[PDB]
Amino acid sequence: GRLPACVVDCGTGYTKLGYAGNTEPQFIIPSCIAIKESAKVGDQAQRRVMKGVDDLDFFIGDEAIEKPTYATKWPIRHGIVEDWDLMERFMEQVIFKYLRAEPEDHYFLLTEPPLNTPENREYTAEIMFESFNVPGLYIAVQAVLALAASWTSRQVGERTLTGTVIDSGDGVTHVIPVAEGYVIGSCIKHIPIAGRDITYFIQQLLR
Amino acid sequence: YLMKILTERGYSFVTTAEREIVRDIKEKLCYVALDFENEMATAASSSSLEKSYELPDGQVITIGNERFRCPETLFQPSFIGMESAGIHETTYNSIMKCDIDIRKDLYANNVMSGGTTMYPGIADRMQKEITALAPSTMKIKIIAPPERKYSVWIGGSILASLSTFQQMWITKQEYDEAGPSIVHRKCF
Ligand SMILES: Nc1ncnc2c1ncn2[C@@H]1O[C@H](COP(=O)(O)OP(=O)(O)O)[C@@H](O)[C@H]1O
Ligand SMILES: [Mg+2]
Repeated sequence: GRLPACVVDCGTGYTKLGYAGNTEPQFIIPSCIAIKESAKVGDQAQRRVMKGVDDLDFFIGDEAIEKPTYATKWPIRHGIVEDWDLMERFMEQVIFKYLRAEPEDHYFLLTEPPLNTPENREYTAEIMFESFNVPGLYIAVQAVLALAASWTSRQVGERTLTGTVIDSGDGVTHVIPVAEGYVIGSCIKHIPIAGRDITYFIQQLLR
Repeated sequence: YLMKILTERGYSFVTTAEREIVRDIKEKLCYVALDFENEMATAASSSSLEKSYELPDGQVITIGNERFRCPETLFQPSFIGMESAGIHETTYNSIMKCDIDIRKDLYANNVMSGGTTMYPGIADRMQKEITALAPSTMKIKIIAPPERKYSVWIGGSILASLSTFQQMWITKQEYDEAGPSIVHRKCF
């Protein structure tokens, strides 16, 4: 009766959520996060410093859109993140409220864009090991996960490791080939245009 | 009001071009009076106060009491019929509504700006009125920089040059997301 680990696919757009050993991602919510910020002017020497318990007085998810007194502030921007405190707040909120998983007795796998710099991964892993005290961690590119999921298209029993994946994203779509399990490192290119700027152009023309 | 009084003198101005002409006339030949009654009495002896201005057509207009009459409307809004108080009274009320301790600091520092406060002697009249209204036990100082016309622009430039303000701006990602109700929340 070993406990299942936890599966999370963070990103700029709708963040997928759910548990392992299951055939449907139970929770699919945006990255929108609320905060009790307002209009101070001293905002570059005390970003927030919320007095008392007001620091955690913020919602998350689809319920966070319909709160018209705070600020909807997306933490992610095509992989790279400016301030990761909002990311930590979102992670704690999800793990506790939605997943309800104790980090000390669970394994977390995280996904990041291939262009993510080493510093961000190092510091997020440090944050996890320090605060959540997760026994185990693992981060890998999302291309191989897509290749594994592609087997369901037809003839799952027929092993087919070779191929290539061009994945989409809210702010990034990448190209990654697979050669019998081993990918090519130098044959990877990052595309900045994605499914968000398209909507920007749509609205700009429509206005 | 200056147009209305210039009518009482004998000179008529209605259209907008003469509005600009009267604006220039006020900008060039207007000043405030320390004492209204004394100035009126000296005007009764009108032999040293009248001044002449040259119109574009060449006509010459002589202006007497109107030089120190229109500015007094600021201290006497009843002239135009407005049921309000003068700038001195409003500033006194505003300072009184503040906390007692900060009243001393507010009295010690009184910055003024704008294009309507360049009339010579305005600072002296304001100081006299405030000291008369305020208790006569402290010191009231009026600061009148000679470049108050562009003070707002200079302050805006300095604020923009500030390093800390480089992040307080409002970007377009912001607006891509919601009707500009965002101007208020923030950016204020
Ligand atoms: N059926 C669809 N038609 C058009 N665009 C879609 C559709 N489904 C998703 N999208 C777009 O793809 C984006 C989400 O792709 P996704 O990769 O899941 O975001 P992320 O990079 O965080 O994983 C959305 O911004 C959305 O605009
Ligand atoms: Mg993605």
